[PDB]
Amino acid sequence: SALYFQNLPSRPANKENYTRLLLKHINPNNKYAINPSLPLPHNKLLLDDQMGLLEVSISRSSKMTNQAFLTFVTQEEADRFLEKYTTTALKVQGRKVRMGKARTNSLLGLSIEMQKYNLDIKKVLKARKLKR
Amino acid sequence: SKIQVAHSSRLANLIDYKLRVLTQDGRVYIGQLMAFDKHMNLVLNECIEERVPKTQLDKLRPLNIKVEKRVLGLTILRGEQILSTVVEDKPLLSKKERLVRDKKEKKQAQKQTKLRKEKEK
RNA sequence: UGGUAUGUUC
RNA sequence: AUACUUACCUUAAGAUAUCAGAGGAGAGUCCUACUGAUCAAACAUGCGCUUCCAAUAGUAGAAGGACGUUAAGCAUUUAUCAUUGAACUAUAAUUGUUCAUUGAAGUCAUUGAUGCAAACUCCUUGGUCACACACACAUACGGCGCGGAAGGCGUGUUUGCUGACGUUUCCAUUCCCUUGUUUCAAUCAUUGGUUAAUCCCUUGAUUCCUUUGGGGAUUUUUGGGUUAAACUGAUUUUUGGGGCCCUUUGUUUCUUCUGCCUGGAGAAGUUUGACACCAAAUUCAAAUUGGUGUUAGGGGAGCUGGGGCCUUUCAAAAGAGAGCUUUGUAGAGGCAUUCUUUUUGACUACUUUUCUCUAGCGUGCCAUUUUAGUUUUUGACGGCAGAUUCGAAUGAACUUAAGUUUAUGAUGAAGGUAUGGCUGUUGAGAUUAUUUGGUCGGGAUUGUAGUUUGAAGAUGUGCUCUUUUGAGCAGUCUCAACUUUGCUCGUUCCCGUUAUGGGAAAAAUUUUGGAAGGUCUUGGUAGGAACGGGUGGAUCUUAUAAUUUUUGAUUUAU
Repeated sequence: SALYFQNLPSRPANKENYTRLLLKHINPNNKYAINPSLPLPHNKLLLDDQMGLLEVSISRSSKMTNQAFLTFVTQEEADRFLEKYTTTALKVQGRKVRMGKARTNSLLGLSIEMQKYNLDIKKVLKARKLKR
Repeated sequence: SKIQVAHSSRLANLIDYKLRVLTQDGRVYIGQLMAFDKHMNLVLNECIEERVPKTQLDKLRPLNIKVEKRVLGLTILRGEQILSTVVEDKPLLSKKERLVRDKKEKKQAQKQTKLRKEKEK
């Protein structure tokens, strides 16, 4: 259950500050967005935000500096997201974002669906083939 | 406030910084220092003095706090009735620009001394 | 061994 | 501006980081371009470090405010006391109610003050940057672009607070282009490379002549030389086109002059100088005096400081040769010997009792051999199924073509290929039998026998100490250094010889420091070094722990 967010702001140098910024710009007056200096909980393979928004995922790779991904609880929260916005540009720092359903879901999505670990081993083997 | 005040700086190095100096009353003065002395008497450019009322103090005791701000401009505050000073905001121009400005001031002062030596002859 | 300021004449 | 009178005053000191050692000066003090360590400052420099740097694929938004509006928003709270008169509740300096004379100050503010809450508008700040509108991640995110702002850590150089004046019979001493940028196209000139003609030196090859050797031509094969017909990279003169900017608001803001939107320009100068402006009395203008501010930005050649990589050379440390049997020397360390008696403490064996894996064979336990079984491996390999594919090379089918499937399918590569599995081979991990072996008595109680220490005798070679069974040295044992003789293993080379020895390097190679060269990146480029101060500003100590900050009457409590 991963969503590809495109045309996002490029360079905040810290990752958790961009996480606070994104959880502030999804919904105002959030519990974790109104109070800074709060330790961000990590979810390994805990609900972090309302409207099913579980966590985000960014990277510093040079090919996708702008765009990033987000993951939810299930497909119903993503359908509620796209039924609540319904082709409407949600506002961030200066620009208009665009959301879509990614062609490959998150690894945390695999952790949710398979526990209702082989794909992590396949990704390690693909990384071993690419680094050779 | 993510300013990252210098870790080994003193009052000669904190000059022209937008200080937020606290007093014994709590009447916080915000402004740029431009001079000090042995008794820590601070001149303050574009200074504002902020307080909290007595009715707001009940809400402050364990949110929004409506502070009372008065504008003093360029004042000169004594070092007796002050408690602590911090650095709130960085100045406009940077360290390299202040270095170039100080080199221009040194060259202008040397030119003024050469003009005084020329007028003395 | 001196400094600051002021008033006249050239 | 000179000359003179008058009014006030004529100065708190000492010092410039700390610790240890050596030397000098007549316990104490001073100095060392004296040595090691810590700390501070400055300049460079690097740490896959820490935080931030605003859409333009729109008409937004982040931070701080409004001493801005709606807003006289909504909900609450106050707007003086005393004497007396006509009634009066009444412990007050008649407090309370209605009216008044008089007496002292008498915040304005009630459109006031506090709390609450939303919307709109406007100000200051930025990289409003270079590529792309992209399928990454449990070791949670390729932080491996050009920078800027703030900070941390680490390394190198200089100095021990810093700046002006004078002297040095001290060193020093550069320039060039540009004053909107970038891109594309056309033309001249220059430099570097490739192809052939007039060609030339050497050479692989071809052909002809001639005396073994050589000469003529081609391949200008190979490298170089002359010239420039053709091609390519870079710079420059001019023109034209496209994109952006002109807020540069005094239309580039270094200055002056001319001049500009059918354009973006031209000329001159630049730190003992020049430019612009303010203030004044001299009764227009003009001139004089005192001050203020500017003299800039980018790129390039030369020089220099520093950071990183590679190469050459020197010095040092391991490798180097080591391990062993024999001799001499001598260093260190430990104690010399044996029997008997007593059984002081210990150890072994045997006797009695109790308890324990089963009191004993076997069973069981321990090692592990993979000989075998069971089991496991993000184990590996190969293949099957989704299509096993790809180097779309070729053939065939569906098909205009593309694309799909299949073969030539091991000719080479991708573990299998799966985001479900499976097949077979191999090793390793655990268990049991076995190739096999060890083990089957231990703990508590009682007494005896044997060995050694506590003690007594006889002893054992001599010196020192000593009451002595006595302690140290010659004595003896063990180990390390030199030294020699042969064996074995061994880095490289040679030789007897490829068993193995002999000789040499006592090497190839790794690290550190120093000398030199090349490449990548950054800063600076006109002042610097020494000395002198009845020099100036900073830092420390004492006056100064007493009314002026800094050695306390600001947690509002009896």
